[PDB]
Amino acid sequence: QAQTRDQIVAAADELFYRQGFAQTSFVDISAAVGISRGNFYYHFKTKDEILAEVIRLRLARTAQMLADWQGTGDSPRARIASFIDLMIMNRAKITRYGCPVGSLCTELSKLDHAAQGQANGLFTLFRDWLQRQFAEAGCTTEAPALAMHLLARSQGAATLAQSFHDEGFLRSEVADMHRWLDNTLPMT
Amino acid sequence: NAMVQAQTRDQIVAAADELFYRQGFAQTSFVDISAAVGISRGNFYYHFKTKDEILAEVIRLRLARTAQMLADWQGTGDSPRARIASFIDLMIMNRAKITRYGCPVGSLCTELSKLDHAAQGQANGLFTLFRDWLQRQFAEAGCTTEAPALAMHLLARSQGAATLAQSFHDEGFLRSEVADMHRWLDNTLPMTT
Repeated sequence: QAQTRDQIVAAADELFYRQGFAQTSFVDISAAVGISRGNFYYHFKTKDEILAEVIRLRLARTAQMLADWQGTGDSPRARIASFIDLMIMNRAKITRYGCPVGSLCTELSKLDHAAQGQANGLFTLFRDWLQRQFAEAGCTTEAPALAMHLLARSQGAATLAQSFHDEGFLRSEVADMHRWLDNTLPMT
Repeated sequence: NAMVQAQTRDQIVAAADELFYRQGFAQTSFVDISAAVGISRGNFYYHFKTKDEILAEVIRLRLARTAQMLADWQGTGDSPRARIASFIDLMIMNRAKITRYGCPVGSLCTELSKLDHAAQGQANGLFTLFRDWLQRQFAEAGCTTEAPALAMHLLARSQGAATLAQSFHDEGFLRSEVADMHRWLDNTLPMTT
């Protein structure tokens, strides 16, 4: 009953991504890890409380991940194709469950939830990072709008992808993404 | 009632159509809808008995309101270009509503998907009304071969704009995207006067 708070945040994260936030319950979450009514209520009291920590968690899964992209990638366009190809990477989960960030922010946005701002920082995250890549890659002056555009590109791809249950399209789209990203960058 | 219960149903379906979009499907309760029609717990259940029943007709009403909206984009249209334009500019016109509640079409679709709900493919027929239409406007414009491919990317472009504009609450980004789509189209459409 100490650091195992971090453990229930894990299960609620997966649950919120796979199930949606409003439709996941304590029973759901408490069953995942394995706890009773009192063993659970200890660490947690309200759903919104659990959601706070997952959004914290997610922001780590997202900047640290965005690290490994800066890592493996040894150039600008490299570190940014790491983003466009995460979609190819998680094509199965995206076509069934949608984008983790998008599906969360749009859900929180509809509900009119207090935390939409916190959730949207995962978008802000990716954004500021693609904004550095663009800077470093060739168009420092246009980086901001190219950030918002591509970010948007990917969400439209994941959106029709999930709804049409169409993994192919995700591929169609990521091709268009790459091609467009050609007529964009400079040679280095 | 007589032929009028026909329009008593509509009254619940009409009411629900608005809430579903403003609140979410899951979120919208029977009490939300009866309160909104202001009728006996009596009359309501005569017409409808589950949330699922109500959603089924709310989607048929949408599929109806939709294909009829796509009609005005053909009667007032005279050029496939003119008639694709209609599809980009709904975002500008509805920028406000889209900025707050999202694309009416994509928002329901991702909820039903995330909900693993049964009305999924049905809500998706809304997307197909957009797709197939854009397809024949692209063709009639002289992009026949590629018409099914451009319709979906154009469709995609709208959902990207709507998702980020909603998440960020930013009509400015919605505005920047639409204008960018209009340039997209023109630069993709082989011309003809």
